[PDB]
Amino acid sequence: DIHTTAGKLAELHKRREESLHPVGEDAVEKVHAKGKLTARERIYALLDEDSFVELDALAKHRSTNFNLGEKRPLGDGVVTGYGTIDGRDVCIFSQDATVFGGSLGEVYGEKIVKVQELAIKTGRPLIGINDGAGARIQEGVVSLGLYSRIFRNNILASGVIPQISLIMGAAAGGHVYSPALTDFVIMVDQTSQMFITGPDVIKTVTGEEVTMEELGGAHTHMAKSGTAHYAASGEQDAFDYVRELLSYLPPNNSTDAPRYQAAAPTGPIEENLTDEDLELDTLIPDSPNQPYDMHEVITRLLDDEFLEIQAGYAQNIVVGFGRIDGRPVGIVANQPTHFAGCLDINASEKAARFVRTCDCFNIPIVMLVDVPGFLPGTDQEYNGIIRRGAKLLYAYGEATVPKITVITRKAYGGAYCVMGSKDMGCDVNLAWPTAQIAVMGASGAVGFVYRRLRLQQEYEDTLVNPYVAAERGYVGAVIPPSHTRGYIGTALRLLERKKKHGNVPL
Amino acid sequence: ISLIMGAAAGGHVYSPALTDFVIMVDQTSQMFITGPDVIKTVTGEEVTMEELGGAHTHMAKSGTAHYAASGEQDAFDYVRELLSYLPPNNSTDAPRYQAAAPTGPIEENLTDEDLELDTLIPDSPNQPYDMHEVITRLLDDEFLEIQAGYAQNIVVGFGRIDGRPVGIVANQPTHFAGCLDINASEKAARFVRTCDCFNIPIVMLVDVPGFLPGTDQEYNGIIRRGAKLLYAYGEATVPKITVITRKAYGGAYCVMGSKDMGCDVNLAWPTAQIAVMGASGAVGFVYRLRLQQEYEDTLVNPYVAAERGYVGAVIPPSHTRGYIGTALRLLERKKKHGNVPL
Amino acid sequence: DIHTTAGKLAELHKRREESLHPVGEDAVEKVHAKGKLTARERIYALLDEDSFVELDALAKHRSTNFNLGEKRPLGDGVVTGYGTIDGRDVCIFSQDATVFGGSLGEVYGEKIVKVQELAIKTGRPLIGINDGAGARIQEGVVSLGLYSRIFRNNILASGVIPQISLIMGAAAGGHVYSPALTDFVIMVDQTSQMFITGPDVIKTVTGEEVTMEELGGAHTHMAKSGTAHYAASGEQDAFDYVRELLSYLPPNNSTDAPRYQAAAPTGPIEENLTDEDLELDTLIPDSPNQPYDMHEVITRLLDDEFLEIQAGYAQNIVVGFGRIDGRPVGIVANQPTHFAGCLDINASEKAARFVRTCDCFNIPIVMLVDVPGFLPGTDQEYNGIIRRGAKLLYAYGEATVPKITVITRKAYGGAYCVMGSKDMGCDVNLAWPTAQIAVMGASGAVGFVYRRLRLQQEYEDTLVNPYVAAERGYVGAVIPPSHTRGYIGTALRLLERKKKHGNVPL
Repeated sequence: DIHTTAGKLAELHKRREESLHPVGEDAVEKVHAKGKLTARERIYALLDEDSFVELDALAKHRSTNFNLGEKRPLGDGVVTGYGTIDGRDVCIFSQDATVFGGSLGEVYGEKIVKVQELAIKTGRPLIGINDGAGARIQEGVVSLGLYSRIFRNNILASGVIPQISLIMGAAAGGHVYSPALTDFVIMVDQTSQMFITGPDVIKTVTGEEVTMEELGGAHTHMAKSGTAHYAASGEQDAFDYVRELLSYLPPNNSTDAPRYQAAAPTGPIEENLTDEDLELDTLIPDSPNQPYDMHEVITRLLDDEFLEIQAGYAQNIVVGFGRIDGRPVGIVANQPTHFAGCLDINASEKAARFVRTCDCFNIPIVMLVDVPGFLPGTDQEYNGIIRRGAKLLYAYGEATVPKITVITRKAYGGAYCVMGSKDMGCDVNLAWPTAQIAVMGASGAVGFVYRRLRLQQEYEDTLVNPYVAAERGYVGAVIPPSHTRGYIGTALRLLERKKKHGNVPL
Repeated sequence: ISLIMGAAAGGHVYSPALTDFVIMVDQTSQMFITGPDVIKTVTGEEVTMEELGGAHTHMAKSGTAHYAASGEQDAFDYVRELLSYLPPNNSTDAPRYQAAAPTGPIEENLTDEDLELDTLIPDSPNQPYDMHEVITRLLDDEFLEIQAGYAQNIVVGFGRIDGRPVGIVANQPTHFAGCLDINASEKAARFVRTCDCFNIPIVMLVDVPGFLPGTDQEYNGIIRRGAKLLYAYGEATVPKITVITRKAYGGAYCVMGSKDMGCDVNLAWPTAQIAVMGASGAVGFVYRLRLQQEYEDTLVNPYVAAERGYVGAVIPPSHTRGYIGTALRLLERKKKHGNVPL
Repeated sequence: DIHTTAGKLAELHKRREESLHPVGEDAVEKVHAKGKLTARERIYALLDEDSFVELDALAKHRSTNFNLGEKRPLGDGVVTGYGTIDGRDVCIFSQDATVFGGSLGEVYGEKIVKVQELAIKTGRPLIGINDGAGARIQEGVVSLGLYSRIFRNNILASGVIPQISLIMGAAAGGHVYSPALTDFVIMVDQTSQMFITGPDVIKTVTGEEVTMEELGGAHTHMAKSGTAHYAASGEQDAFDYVRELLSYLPPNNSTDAPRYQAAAPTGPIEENLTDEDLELDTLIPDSPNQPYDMHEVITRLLDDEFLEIQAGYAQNIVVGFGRIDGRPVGIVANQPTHFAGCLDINASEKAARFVRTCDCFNIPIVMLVDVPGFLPGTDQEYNGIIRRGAKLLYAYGEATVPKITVITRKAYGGAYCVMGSKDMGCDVNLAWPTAQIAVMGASGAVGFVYRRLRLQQEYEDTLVNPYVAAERGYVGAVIPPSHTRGYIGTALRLLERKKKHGNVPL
């Protein structure tokens, strides 16, 4: 009986039950038959058990354009609310591609806005789960106004609260820009795509024939475009990566990144070397041009795992999160097995946005350095190495988080400058006995300086070493490789309490 | 400001890149990290210094040079002209020349040049026109164009309106039909952030069908790099005035100074066509040359956006100069850092 | 041809023309037949000639509820934009009672929100011209949301930019709270009303029979409710008063009130006494308790006119604007011709809000004091004199603008404290030879002090004077009445470059 208190309560229970399958129970069965989670099940999976509080569950669109009034799904195509991840509050939306293809309309947009505003207001991370076709064309330009509002909120929140975008279906059209504006883009391999304009319009306009996967899949946005930070092997893998990612980060820019329990001092660094530490002493090959795996250094410095960022992009540089002595750090490391660890356009941009992200969110930058120069090439100049390589300078000079650099081997020319040089504002500078720090390698310098294999040999035995930079104070300590972990740990402890905006090259 | 006046080789070229404006001398100056000799030995590519790092390379290919001078004196001239628009620092008003007197209603103050705007837009929505024809008629005197030989589907530069320095961001129908692409987005993004750093109002003139469709655009980073223009604009706090002269479709509408991106005053000509997408593409989803004609005559216009308040006024084109000067006076006294896409 | 540029331009001219009479030419004729101006004619009348720039002229409502979609007037019932008043920029809205009775809907509320945000962002005054029945029932709760957004913007702008409300027809329902939140309410005598609930509902609910004019006319809100600041003698007079009012005020709280040319002096104060100044020497009656009108002092201090606020309310105190030596000042003056200048609840609230407005808008406060105490009476207690009288204390103790006080005659007890005492934070304190400053009058005091006509006289003659206060430094100068103008002029020049929020009693 609708006119009684009990009847009103029972009627709410009915609307709620309907909101869980807003376009029919069969639409949910069809999602599950693909092996996929629903918009809201994605949220339950990511969030802590029983932590989700839903907002605007019973929302409905208000358009009457083109018979849209005949179908008004509860929720209007997106699920929004708040909850916890490992006990810490977050805000979240998840788009429902079963409702108008996950196309954004006005009310759907308003729901995302409320949650963006809630995250900004509370100083808490914002997780967006993206899966939708674009703007609900029937609604008209109002859809574009909500895109604008969302983009503007991503910009306002940028570097203030962590913003993570999960791409879990095809994400087409205007709103792919919101992911681009967030800090981390996590795609799911084969099951997610991101593109402005689809293959149909591309074919009609350019004659190019391309699949959605080829056009905007996880592999394309990982390896080619430099846009995806992670290409998950499945949806659960993606949620696992995001939870790991959040565990390194503070809730906002005005809060310390969370630390685990530090270890007690056991005496001098000399006397606290593990077998794994001692392995570093013999890691660098005798031959000064022989490749070695930089991850071998990384894994030996970190307490446990390395959460790598853009692992399938720009393999000449390794970037990611780990902990040293319970403290979150951002690693930036040249990889000698790719272009001999030379920098290039792509490695520069990858590393630069990473450095700025760590800086926003109070994460110390540890550089591991073995850099012969910049990758030579005509396309490098044409494609903007000067303008784009400059972004890494910019990101590093700007950073005020603790900065610690270890030169393991080469550091030559302007690349030495870029990779955590003292005079770019690095706080503590370290070098291995194998460090070679010079304007130019002996090999190319002798042609200028004595204008052959003996002059070379002279210069490199005399000047391509750690000690010239050490006597300038550009390195504060030339150290046994095994002492690296203990040094960084003491330096991180020491450093633990260190314009409208600039004009970074774009 | 960086003047490149001979061959600049090596790591110090990064200094120019970090500066706001790079002025090169054509034929007579180059910039490169690594010379042709190292390139040849490492890649086998053969290239002259001019090809590798000349003004034309850094203008047209790399998006690095803001001006390519005809000679040394021409370089100096440009740098002085550029400085005339700018304050000494971010704490100071950009300098102004005397504003004019008011002389009554807008209609009674229309010059012959103003009225020329009324007939400028072609009847065919597909026929291009040079957007410099609009810019020139809005400005007091000259236009100092920035990166004129780069990403020519967008035009960016400095002028004065009623004695006030302004930064023009305008789509160019004459190249790519005015579509945004990666290079145009980056050119205009950095320009917008430069204007905002140095207290220069941003005036957008909008005729944008969309983004340049294509495979290479996706692969080379249109989403990540196109987003820089949103970020630049959304971050700006200087006066923002946008005039849609014609097309404004889809996400490119959002990008080109949309109200909800924080534009202060939004205007449109009677030829503005503000829609999610063009009639032809829309009818396929929404519902055929009859369907299309009705969609365009019903919805592809300034008025639906006018009714949402996304445009504040649909105006005779001739009235544009007057509205802008008035809005500029109205608006004249309006984190560690963010994490723009790089 | 609507497919041509020329045809598109012609169609715009056509839409514009229709917007000037959005519900037909006949409706305009009916307005004029009453002698009233339209919404937009009120704007053209107020603003400088040819200065108006209209916004959202062609807006239409987007509601389909209850056959609403059949009537979509251009402009949605409100005229909004910006222009100038005396060459300075203002923002403005003007409600159209011919369009849905001037009732607010979503789009109408949107247009008002746009000019509020524009005023706040530009740091320019906001003028609202109010004439209408309040929320469109047909649109539903969305109209109430827009009300809320408008009220909230009024609060946000409060004390930041001058907000003036012109009430120019019958304003009924929720929205009359917006004028209340603004700084000044100007009503038109006979021809404007405001009330929350109309006479019809009041009769059905309470049985009281009342006219709209009796309920909420300009005179009612002037004399009884304390809500109207000016009761204008017609629309044009209301416009004239607002222009004058704005001439005293800066554009926002960050800007000095605008000044006219200061005079130069002809030597000392004593040597620049006009005949008008000298009249002040003989103005105070010989008989201690004989009334004199305080306007006789005010008009002789001021350069030209006195713009009086709430002239017909709480006439025991006089407040308003004038200029001294080209400088805007806010006068707060006891009126000896009403209650002998005694403070009461209504006078306290009138002066308190005026003081806080002056302080928001950088206007020096000049007090002219002749106050025997507080109006005695049981209803003064029952209706809140302790709570409401305190507000004048709060306002004054909070003020940081230049404060100058002149005691012309009486200042007794707690009312002495209230009326700009030294120890309440007054900057410069002056008194006339006729000042009587004491805990209480001689006649009440003798009862206590000597616990008889001889004792009074001894007490009066010894203690009831300017000098005991002058010796404690409570008055800085006892001065000839004629010197007052010269003294306030020098003090204003000397003083010209002089919590979340508090908890004022409400």
